[PDB]
Amino acid sequence: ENTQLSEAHVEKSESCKTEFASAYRAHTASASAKLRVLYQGNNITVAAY
Amino acid sequence: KVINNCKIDQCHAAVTNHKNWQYNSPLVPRNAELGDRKGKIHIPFPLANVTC
Ligand SMILES: *[C@@H]1O[C@H](CO)[C@@H](O)[C@H](O)[C@H]1NC(C)=O
Ligand SMILES: *[C@@H]1O[C@H](CO)[C@@H](O)[C@H](O)[C@H]1NC(C)=O
Repeated sequence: ENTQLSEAHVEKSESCKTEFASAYRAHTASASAKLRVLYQGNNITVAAY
Repeated sequence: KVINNCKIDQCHAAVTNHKNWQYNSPLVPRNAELGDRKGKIHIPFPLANVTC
């Protein structure tokens, strides 16, 4: 006439602060460019969207 | 002590006065239905980033 009781549950690991993966949703992108121009015997550089 | 006309195979014994604390391993039975918490200790050696 003896009995035994057992129980368990699930938690989140401590290491999640270093080893993890992330899911993203993406939208329209922007663009940028950089150029070199030879102007009156000298090299100049430009940068713009 | 001594017990009169009471044979072996009919008795039980145990030690019950304790002064130190012990970890609650899943391989040892609980002393009471609701446990009595006394303290806690920490786990060393954390993680970090490195290169190999
Ligand atoms: C460096 O560690 C931090 C936390 O300690 C974490 O946020 C980061 O993602 C880690 N970087 C790499 C490259 O593992
Ligand atoms: C800079 O100008 C000279 C001409 O003066 C040219 O030969 C050179 O290629 C230019 N620099 C680069 C990185 O193209």
